[PDB]
Amino acid sequence: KSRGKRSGTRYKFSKKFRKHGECTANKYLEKLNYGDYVDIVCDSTQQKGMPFNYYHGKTGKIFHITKRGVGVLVNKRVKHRIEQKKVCVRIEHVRKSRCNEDFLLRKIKNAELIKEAKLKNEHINIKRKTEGPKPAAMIKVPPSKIITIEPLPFY
Amino acid sequence: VNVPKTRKTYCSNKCKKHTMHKVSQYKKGKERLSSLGRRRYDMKQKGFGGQTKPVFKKKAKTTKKIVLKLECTKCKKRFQTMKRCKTFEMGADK
Amino acid sequence: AKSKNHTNHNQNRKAHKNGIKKPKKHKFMSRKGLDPNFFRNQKYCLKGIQKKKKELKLKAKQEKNN
RNA sequence: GGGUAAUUGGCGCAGUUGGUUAGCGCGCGGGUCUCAUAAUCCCGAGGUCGUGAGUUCGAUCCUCACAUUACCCA
RNA sequence: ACGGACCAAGGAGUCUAGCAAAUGUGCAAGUGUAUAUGAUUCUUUAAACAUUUUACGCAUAAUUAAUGUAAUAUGUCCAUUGUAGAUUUGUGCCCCACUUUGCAUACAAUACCGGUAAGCAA
RNA sequence: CCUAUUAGCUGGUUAUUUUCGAAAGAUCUCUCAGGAUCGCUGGAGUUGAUUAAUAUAAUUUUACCAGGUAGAGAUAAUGAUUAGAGGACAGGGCCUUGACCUAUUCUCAAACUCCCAAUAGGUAAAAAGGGCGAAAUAACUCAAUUUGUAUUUCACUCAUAUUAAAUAAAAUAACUCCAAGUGGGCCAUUUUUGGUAAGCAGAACUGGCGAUGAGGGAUGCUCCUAACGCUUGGAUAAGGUGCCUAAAUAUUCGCUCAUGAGAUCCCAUAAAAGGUGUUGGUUCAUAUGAACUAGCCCUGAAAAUGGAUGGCGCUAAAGCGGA
RNA sequence: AUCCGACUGUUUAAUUAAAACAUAGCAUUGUGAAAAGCCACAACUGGUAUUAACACAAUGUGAUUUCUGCCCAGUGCUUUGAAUGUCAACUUGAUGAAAUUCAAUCAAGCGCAGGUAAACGGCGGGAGUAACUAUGACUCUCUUAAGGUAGCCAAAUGCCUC
RNA sequence: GCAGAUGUCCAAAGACAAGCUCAAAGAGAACAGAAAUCUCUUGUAGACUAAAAGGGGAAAAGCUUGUUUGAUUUCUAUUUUCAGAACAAGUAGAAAACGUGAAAGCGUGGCCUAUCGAUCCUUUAUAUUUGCAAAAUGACGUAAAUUACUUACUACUGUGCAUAUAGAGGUGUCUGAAAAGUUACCACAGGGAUAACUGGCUUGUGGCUGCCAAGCGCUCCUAGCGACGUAGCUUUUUGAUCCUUCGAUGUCGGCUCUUCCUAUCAUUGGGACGCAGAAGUCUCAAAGUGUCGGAUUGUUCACCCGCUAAUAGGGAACGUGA
RNA sequence: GACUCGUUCAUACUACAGUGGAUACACCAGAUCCCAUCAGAACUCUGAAGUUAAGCACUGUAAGGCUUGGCUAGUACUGAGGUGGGAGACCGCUCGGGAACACCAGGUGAUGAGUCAG
Repeated sequence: KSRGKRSGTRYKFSKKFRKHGECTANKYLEKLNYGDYVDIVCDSTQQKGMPFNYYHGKTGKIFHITKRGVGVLVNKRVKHRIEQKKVCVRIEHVRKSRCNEDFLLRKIKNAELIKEAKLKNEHINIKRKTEGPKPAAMIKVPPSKIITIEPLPFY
Repeated sequence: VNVPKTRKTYCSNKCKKHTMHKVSQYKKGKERLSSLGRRRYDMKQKGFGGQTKPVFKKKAKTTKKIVLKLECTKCKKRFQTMKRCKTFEMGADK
Repeated sequence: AKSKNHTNHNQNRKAHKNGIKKPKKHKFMSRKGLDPNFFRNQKYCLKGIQKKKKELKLKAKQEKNN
């Protein structure tokens, strides 16, 4: 019967234990660029410039920057299709993401390795390994460490 | 709700300086007999047929929106709208 | 007559019958009302670079067309 | 909505520029026997604010306070 | 649960006005020849044919209540600018990579006209 | 006669075959038997593929995210909630009543949380892109016409021969237009609200039914196997192998005497309590006494047309539980 | 023997013949005539009426007997109004260049003040109290317009109720 | 469904800045007490923050003071309900002129989540914006010219009326009709989507059978009982639901008639008993035989009179209206 | 050794004792002017006579707490399958993933930039 703004956030928007008090005085100092990937986290110490109920935890990208506002583009599901949505949030709530730091590190490794690989004219399986079947080898174990197992009785 | 009678604010026309404004409470004012609605309705009401239009006869809510008329001391007027309330007066005791 | 007041059954299957549709993801996004006083400068930037490039184009065109 | 009277003692009452007045409710004195009663006095934002005028509750004026009427294109 | 004893015949998404869309056709910045006009047409002919150098509808230019106003702008018979994008001319008479043209369209950007704001304002 | 008045409602609405093929939601409605609307579908047409790619995927993985459900608690908060151990404000005759304080104890919370799963959720995994320097442009920013920002043009080049993880009858795509039906649902495992319960009322992820037959459950709208062009052979699924009834009185290993035995989930009831019936165990006592323990069986066990493991019947099973 | 109806009569053609109706009696109201009442009629006109309060019209109750108690606050109906609140057209007057805008009132009605219940209708609630007990002749109390009078009864009207 | 709440209130309870830090508990000090004022110690909110509840809040979002009205004009990008309509409520900005502090900043009402409303009509404001369909209303205003149908240049152009923009006047059935009952005289189209009757599934209530054993029974737990509690059958009452029929299944009771069930009232044969006998109580096997006449009442149900051997309980579409 | 501006935002906290005073912070002397009050207590301004007593720094507590690791425990729990068992409530099995509280052991920080002093 009731579907207000902050409906059903009795715990979600609640600040975690021993984390009360204003936002960290260094979160303002992060650097943002157009095209970066960002995460949206709804903090409650700040009140204005607040995200909405559904968007807590989602991701996106930066396409709009004002004196304090940040506009992020998000894919929100509705029944049969996905439609872009632009949400304007504030710096306190917004938070730099990690969804692309893995790929950035991979690109840096590629740049600093395949350069010398090409210099030597070597081909590598630069695709991610996804280790599957282990190889077959020989191992040692003395008979003094083999501890048998047997099912246990009842009590 | 009590409101100070004279305020300091912006003038939306003919001036661009924050000046004094006199605040009054808007009143509806008697409808003109020669107005187009009235004359058309009278023309409709001539002859038999009785009422030929609805009557807003539900009377649900118990208050009217409150509106302030601002007079710019230099010249001209302007409207302003406050949130609805039951009680309203001009410059009452502090 | 009592009427069922709500259901959400079969909705997901109906959604996936046509496949979850994706937005077209075009390249450029319009700047109709995004943070003016910056694109205000950017438009002059584009006009200036285009003017220089096109005036050099016309200079080359004239000096090659006699 | 208009239109009008009303709300001033505690009851009720009407008054209007050189004005707050009484019949009753209360006090005591004195008194004609026991009651009346002369008279002192308790009792007054003259419903509220502002305005007009050597001189006002009064004159002008708006706020709500009470009631039959009349329209309910409101 | 309701109609059906049986047989034969009749028995129901049609017609018109208007619009839109899809398709086919003619013509094409024009289109349609309307009422109507002329003819050795005048069984069939109540159809066909024909229409002296702006009649009209619909379209070519939009917009605002409205007096009305009305699409780069004379550097030049270039014809706004991008990202891809079909073709195209060639290099390595049949692929791909290199420069050349950039249809249509898609996503934008620019100008320019009306309108309303704002600044100026004879 | 107006008039063949109107009717959101009942009944009907005539030849084949092929191809594709649904919904019973959600918003609004003097709306609840209707309607408009998107959602699901068909037809039409266009751009892209036809180059084992790229877009793309009800997919998983690698990395990185967010939650507060079960669970766990009562000494961690709040609210409860049971007893004692010890200890310095009030009442009366050193004593008693309590309150109160320290550390313990018994048990809880859909509207409690210091903690926290599996499921389900999200994003990135390189070319219309990026990395690395110059040259221009601006009326933006900065103390900075050179601080940068963003843009354009040039450099240079980043796996591409399996393809920036895996795998993909991934281009059966993407878009646009026209339009019908639909807009009362129901059942099932699991979760769950009200009610004692209901083949009830109401929701949740998924599948079915409807819209659908084929083999089995004797029989059945939803159960199991499995989804259907027309024939010929082979071999199976579920399920059965005493006859009905196609196939084993098949083998082999134990239990069962029922004077109302027992014989498949949905599925068509059976309990608390017992048994000196019988089979096997465990714990103790000196092949004996007791106490337990679980399989079958017996009692508990009563309803009306005559009655049903489907019938017949079945005991060295054709019953039970296996191999 | 009781209830109902006073009686004779009439009625739901084809489900109800009665306790239903009507009747005689009782009582009320309007009405002095063509400038009245009640009614018909589109207008002219007409019936009551070839009539005249011992008459006409509209009513409720229904022999006879004895009765026919109280309330005009409610709603009705009606009686008087130059003091009177409210209230139309028109008219007058004012301003205005004109449309216009304004004030004023001896219309009716409603209000004001009365009357009327055989007009529609209404008719209380608590406590305390007497050489045994129980009740309450009475006392106090809240309140309405009066608070059920004469009478009558588990009646065809009382659920508790067999 | 559950626990509640809203159709308001506020020039401060709005904006900003600065200062301070709340409840509570103990300790102490004339009157002075469980509570009255002050001071100290401890003190992560146990108070306060307009309202209900849920979050947030400590050199503050609270308390005190100071200055003030950004509770302002106009316009975009968008989020929630979602048709991804709107309004509404917000969020982020922009062009203005401001307030605040020293600035950085902050301010588009209330620390956040609820506090509110279309068309048309009316009204009031704004406007170098307009018309009132052959014409004009400052004004013959200004420059020259004469006895006239003279010529150039003018932003300020009659009442009333319509517009354009902006608020407001309310449509609580709140995406918005102006609206009292009755049919026991009724009419029609429909509905098992929907009642009243069986039938059905469930057994709360009703009835019936149990389990345990504190006490009763002179002592004596189980002769007969059996509280406090606990497990089942039943469809013979009433219930709950609405799966079947509203193009009709003739809905109470009595009369009549047949069969069936057993939870046996009597009769048969036994067992037990707190049994001398008689009489009687409990009970096992047993449906073969039998379960009445009357007054009252429409009754079922019920209560009486009398005999009886006993006057047992029930079904079959509440058996049975061709 | 000491300070200033930070990050990490309890291993950094808190209670109780011990240690350390040349510049260092800090206590401290004062109120004419800037400045504030009921109060020079606080705030502001001017000073350096005395000072580790306190704060501050370090260390100690079978210190509480906090924080890692082990254990709780493959327990509670749960996704998929099942013509599995059980009258039911529930409980097995295959493929799967995986807790918490209490308990025990260890520890009480690290750190950037800049400066003074020797």
